[PDB]
Amino acid sequence: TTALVCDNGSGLVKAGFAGDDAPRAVFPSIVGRPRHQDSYVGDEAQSKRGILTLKYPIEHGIITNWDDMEKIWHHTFYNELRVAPEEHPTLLTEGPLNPKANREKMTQIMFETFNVPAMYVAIQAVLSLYASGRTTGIVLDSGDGVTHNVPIYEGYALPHAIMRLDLAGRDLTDYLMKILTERGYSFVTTAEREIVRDIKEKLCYVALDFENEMATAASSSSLEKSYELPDGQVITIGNERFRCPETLFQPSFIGMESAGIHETTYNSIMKCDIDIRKDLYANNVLSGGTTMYPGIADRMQKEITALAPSTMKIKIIAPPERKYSVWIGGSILASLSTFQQMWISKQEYDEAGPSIVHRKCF
Amino acid sequence: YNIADSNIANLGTELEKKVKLEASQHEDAWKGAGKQVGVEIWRIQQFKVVPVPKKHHGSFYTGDSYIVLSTYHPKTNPDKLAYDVHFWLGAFTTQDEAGTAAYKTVELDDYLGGLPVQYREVQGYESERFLSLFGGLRILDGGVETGFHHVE
Ligand SMILES: Nc1ncnc2c1ncn2[C@@H]1O[C@H](COP(=O)(O)OP(=O)(O)OP(=O)(O)O)[C@@H](O)[C@H]1O
Ligand SMILES: [Ca+2]
Ligand SMILES: [Ca+2]
Ligand SMILES: [Mg+2]
Repeated sequence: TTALVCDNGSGLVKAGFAGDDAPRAVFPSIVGRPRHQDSYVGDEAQSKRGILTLKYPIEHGIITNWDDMEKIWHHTFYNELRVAPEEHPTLLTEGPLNPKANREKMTQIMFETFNVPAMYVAIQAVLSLYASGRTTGIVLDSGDGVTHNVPIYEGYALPHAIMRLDLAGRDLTDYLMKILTERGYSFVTTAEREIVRDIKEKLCYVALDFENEMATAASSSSLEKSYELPDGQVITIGNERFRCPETLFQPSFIGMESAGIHETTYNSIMKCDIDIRKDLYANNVLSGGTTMYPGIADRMQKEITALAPSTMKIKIIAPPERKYSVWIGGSILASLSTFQQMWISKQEYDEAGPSIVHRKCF
Repeated sequence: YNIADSNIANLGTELEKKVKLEASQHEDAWKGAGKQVGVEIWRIQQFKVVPVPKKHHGSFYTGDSYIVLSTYHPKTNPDKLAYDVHFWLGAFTTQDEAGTAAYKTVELDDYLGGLPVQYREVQGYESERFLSLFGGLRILDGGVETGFHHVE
């Protein structure tokens, strides 16, 4: 009996089998329907996006379209992994500070619709910490939907210090779409959002000094890059390369009053007992696709140093495979019989209902 | 945000501790652990916690990950036991081994009622406390194979 590990990101499904070193199915968490007013899921919807309007059932880490989310799960099991879910204990994931009903409904659907024999819902950042070989550290987990700050000491996340910012990759993509209009480009539709997402992933970077970089961009074309659109047109982008992810450090770029990711990290550490802060500062673990911008670790190191006491030893850990750290941590933990001992069985669900998830999954 | 209506409302509770203590009862490696002063060592082998024979304690394969439980008498009472738990990560250990060692360190901590103080010991970065447990510290070439199946 092999457990399935499914990390339902806001933007990407990562799914596979416990004990594998990587997810075997990675595909967009999207359902597409005809743009002219019956549905396609995942890679095929992305392929046929020329004639489809694309919708994400997860927004900011919360499932907001349950009918479409069921399509995503059905596709993951039957079309991608090609498994019968009733034969496989299933590990799902979730970001912290989600409303309780999100995991209640995940649990209900897994048992009542997919008939899984057992399941567990794990906190994403905790999986990433274990994937890094640590029991103590502070994880900055940023995917398509949410940026979370999760401090963990001796294997226990510290709930009073967990912080959440509903600003992540999708907001960055949308902002790149907007600023690209300054150059006279028009990216508006859901299909165009996916093109700009690709531009963002390929060409964006975090500047070490934002104002200096803006000056460099105006002095010459040395920072410019070209990109070929699917229709063949070649566009040029310049300071948008770094203005886009600057939003993580200056959320006011998209009109949010929130502190930037460096300040939230600092604030989360400061909510922890003083005696453990040095260990957290020396163990900032980056996780998620939105932490993949070139330059982000160096910028974090600079900004946290400016906020922290002058002698504080600060280290940013940026695992090269951090797009998959959550999944990998799940694959490891789901390979351990003692971890599986805590999973909800189908009988337990039959007798206790969705409320049992809160009493078994931590 | 409101912790109370959220999926972390039960973190930090007696309930969380109870569930995790129960889970730790299902690992044979912990039975009889920490019963007298000394050092006990396990190596991760394809996700399993495998005892290291006492005659090898202090020798560690650079390709592997280990858990080292140091049981001692605290200053407060010479007839009671306290614990440092170190997890040692070889320079060439694979991700599955280090991650299992971390998770299982927390589990041993749970099994021992939270009393162990945890220490992450990367090869070449071992703490003063770790160095004090053992020319008894010897690093060996090689190690056991990863538990991961490689996806091509
Ligand atoms: N190299 C890259 N540079 C910048 N952004 C990237 C890069 N690679 C991926 N991303 C972005 O990361 C996001 C997807 O990453 P990931 O799979 O970790 O997120 P997720 O699990 O779907 O989201 P969440 O966990 O927040 O619900 C997208 O916004 C994507 O464009
Ligand atoms: Ca090994
Ligand atoms: Ca402890
Ligand atoms: Mg994610």
